[PDB]
Amino acid sequence: TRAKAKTRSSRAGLQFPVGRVHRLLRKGNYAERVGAGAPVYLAAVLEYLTAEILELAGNAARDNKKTRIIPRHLQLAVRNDEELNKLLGRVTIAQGGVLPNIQSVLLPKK
Amino acid sequence: SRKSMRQS
Amino acid sequence: KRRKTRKESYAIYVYKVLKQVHPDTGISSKAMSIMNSFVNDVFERIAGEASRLAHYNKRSTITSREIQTAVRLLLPGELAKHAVSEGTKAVTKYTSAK
Amino acid sequence: KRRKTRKESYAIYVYKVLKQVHPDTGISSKAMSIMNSFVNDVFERIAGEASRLAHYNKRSTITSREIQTAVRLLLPGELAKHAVSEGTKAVTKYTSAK
Amino acid sequence: VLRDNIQGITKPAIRRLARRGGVKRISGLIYEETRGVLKVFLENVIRDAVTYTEHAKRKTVTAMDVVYALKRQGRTLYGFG
Amino acid sequence: VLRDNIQGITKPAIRRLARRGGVKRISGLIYEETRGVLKVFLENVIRDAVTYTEHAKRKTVTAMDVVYALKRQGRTLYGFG
Amino acid sequence: KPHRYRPGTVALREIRRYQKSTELLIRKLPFQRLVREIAQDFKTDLRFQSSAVMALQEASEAYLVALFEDTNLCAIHAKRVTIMPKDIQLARRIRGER
Amino acid sequence: KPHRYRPGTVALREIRRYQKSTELLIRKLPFQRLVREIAQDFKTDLRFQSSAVMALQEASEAYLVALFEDTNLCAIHAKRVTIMPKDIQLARRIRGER
DNA sequence: GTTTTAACCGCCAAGGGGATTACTCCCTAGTCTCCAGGCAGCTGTCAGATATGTACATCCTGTGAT
DNA sequence: ATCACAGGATGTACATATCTGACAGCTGCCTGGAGACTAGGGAGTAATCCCCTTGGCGGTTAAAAC
Repeated sequence: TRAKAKTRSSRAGLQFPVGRVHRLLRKGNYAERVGAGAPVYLAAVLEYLTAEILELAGNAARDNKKTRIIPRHLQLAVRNDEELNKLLGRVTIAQGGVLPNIQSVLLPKK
Repeated sequence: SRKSMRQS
Repeated sequence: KRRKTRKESYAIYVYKVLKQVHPDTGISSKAMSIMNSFVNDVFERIAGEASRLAHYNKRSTITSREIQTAVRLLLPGELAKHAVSEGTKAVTKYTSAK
Repeated sequence: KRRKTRKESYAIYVYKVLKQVHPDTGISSKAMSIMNSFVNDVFERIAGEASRLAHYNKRSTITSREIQTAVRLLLPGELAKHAVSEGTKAVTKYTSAK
Repeated sequence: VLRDNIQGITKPAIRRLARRGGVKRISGLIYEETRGVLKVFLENVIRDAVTYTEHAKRKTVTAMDVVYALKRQGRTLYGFG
Repeated sequence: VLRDNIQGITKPAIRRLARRGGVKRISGLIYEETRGVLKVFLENVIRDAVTYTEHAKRKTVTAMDVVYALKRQGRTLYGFG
Repeated sequence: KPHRYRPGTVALREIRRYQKSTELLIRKLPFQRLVREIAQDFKTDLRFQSSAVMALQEASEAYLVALFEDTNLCAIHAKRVTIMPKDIQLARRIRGER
Repeated sequence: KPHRYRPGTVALREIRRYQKSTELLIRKLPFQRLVREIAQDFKTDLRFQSSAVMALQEASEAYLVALFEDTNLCAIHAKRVTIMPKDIQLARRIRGER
C-alpha cells in the first residue's frame, strides 16, 4: 500500500501551495526543466512578502479602528514602508487613495 | 536599389 | 444549473497567512483581489528573472539558486535578505524531511 | 592553435541590408555590434510579447497573428503598419512558394 | 456616435483631482491641458486594450485587457484580476 | 584597498558632462551632488552586475554582466554584446 | 457681514478631505462616454465591461493625481503656489512623455 | 589690453564642441578606480574586464548627461540660467529616483 | 594665466581563471493510479455604512490695549 | 497704533441606534496534486590551456588645480 499523501507545503512548513507553484513554473514557459527546491523557495518568498504586507495592513486597520483590511489599508501599508514602496513603485492600488501630504510652503503662516 | 515609402 | 468553471486564486493561502499574523483581522473582497494580483505579479517577476538567468548561463533547469538570485536582484535591501533566509530555511527543511 | 568558438551574429544580414539600401556605404565594427544588439533586443521584445499574448489567450502555439499583434503593440504607428505590411507580404510569398 | 465628451471631465472634477494631488491654487488654463493629457493617456491605453481584444477575436473590451494594456505601459493596476 | 576615489571625477569632468547636456552656468555646489548621484547609480549597477557574476560562479565581472544589469534597470545599452 | 473664509483655507480643507478619501473623483457616466468616444476611433461597435471602465477610471485618476503632484512640485520650484500649464509641460518632459 | 571673452561665450563654445564630439568626458583611470572601490563593498578580490568598465563609463556618462539636461530644464523653469542642487533634486524626484 | 600632476602610452612580465573537454551519476520529465485540498455554492450574522445629535477645533474679524 | 484674545460661526471628530449585505464558515465533489517507479541527459566535477587581466615602470604633456 502507498504511503499517506502529504502536501509539499507541509514538508517545508509553508502555507502557500508548493505544488501549484511547481505546476505554474512547469507550464509557464520559463525553462525546459524546473528543480525540486525552486518551488519551495518561491513559495517561501511569496509567503514572506504576503506576511509582511498583511501585517502592515492589519496594523493600519487597527490604527483606523477597523477589523477588516480594505484597499486603503493596503495602500497605506505599501506607501509607508520604504522597501515595499520601492518594490511597488510603478503599481497602482485601486481605491487606495493617496497619503495625506501637504507641502509646507502651502500651509498658512502660523 | 531599395527605397522605403515611409520617407516618400 | 451548471457550476462556473473553477478559477484558481491565492485567497485561502493569503487568509491563512493573515490569520497567522493577525488572528482577529479580516479582509475584504477587493483587498483579497489586490493581494492575489500582487502574488501573481511577484511570481511572474521572479520566474522571468530566473528564466533570464538560466538563459544567460546556458542552463536548462531553474533551481533554488536561480530563484534566489532572482530574489536578490528584485527585492530591495532587507526584503531581499529576509526572503533569502526564509527560502533557504524552507528548502533546508524540505530536503531534511524527504 | 585553438580555434575560437562559433559566435552567431546578424552581421552578414545587416551588411546585405546595408548594401541594399546604400551600395557605396560601409559600417564600422562598433556600429555593426550596435545593430546586432538592436536586432537582438527587438527580437526579444517581440517574442516576449507574442509569448504573453499566447499565454493570455490560453494558446500553446506562437503563430503569425501573435507576432503581428506584438508588432502592432510594440511599434509606434507608421513603423508598425509598414512592418505589418512587410511581414504579411513575406508570409504570403513564402506560402505561395511552398 | 459620441462627440465632445472631453468636456464631460468638468472643471470641479479636475479641481478635485488637483486637491487630491495637493494643489492649493489652480490656473484657469490648467483644465484644457489636463483634458488633453487625459485624452492622450486614454487614447494610448484604449488603443492597447482594443489591440488585445481584437487579437482575442472578441467584441467586448474586458478588464483583463485593460490590465494587460496598463502593464505593457509600466502602470500595473491591482484589484481587477 | 581603494579609498576617496569619488574625487577622481574632477570639476572639469563634471563641467564637460554638463556642457554636453546643454548647461551654460554651473553652481559651485553642483559637483558634490553630481558625485553623490553618480555614486548611487554606480552602486546600483555594480551591485546588480556582481550578483550576476556571482550567480555565474565567475570571479571576473564581464561586459555582459554590466549589460544585463543595465537592462534590468530599464537602461539597455548597445555596443557591448 | 456674512462669514467668509480667506482665499486658501477652503482649498486646504478640500486637499485634506480628498487626501483622506479614496472614492473616485470623476463622474462615472461622462468618463464612460469619453472612453467609448475614444474607442470608436479604434474599432466600431465595441462593447465594454463595467470592470473595464472602472479599471480605466482608476488608472486615469491615479495618473492624473501623480501628474498633479509633480506639477505642484514644479510650481513650488518656481517660487509659486499656482499650477500653470508650463508646470505640467515640464513635468511631462522630465518624466519622458513629450 | 589682453583679449577677454564675455562670461558665457566660452560656455556656448564648449557646449557646441562637446555636443559635436562623442568621446568620453571622464578620465578612464579615476573612473576605473571608483568602480573597483564601489565593487569592493559587494565582493572582494573582484576582477573586471576592460569592456565592462567601458560599458559602465558609457552608461554613467549617458545617465549624467540626461540628468544635466533635465536639470537645465528645471533651472530654466525657475527663471534662471544657473543649475543648482535643488534643480537636480527636483529632476530626480519627478523622474522617480528619490 | 601660471604651476603642478597624474593620465596616457608603450612596453614587459606573471599567473588566475575563463573556457573547453571528458566522464559519469543522479535529478527530473514522464506515466499511472489514487485520494483529498480547494473551489463553487449556500447561508447566517455582525462590521461597517448611514443617519443623528453633540462636543469641541479652528478660523476670522472686532476690539481693547501697553 | 499695531498687536493678543473674545467670541461667533462653521466644520469636523465622536458616541449612539438601525440595518444590511458582504464576509466567514460549512458541504459536496472533482480535478489536480501526491506516491511509486524508469530513462536519459543536464550538469557537477576533474584536468588543461592560453589569454586576458593585473602589476610595474619610465617618458610626455595635456589636463587638473590654483
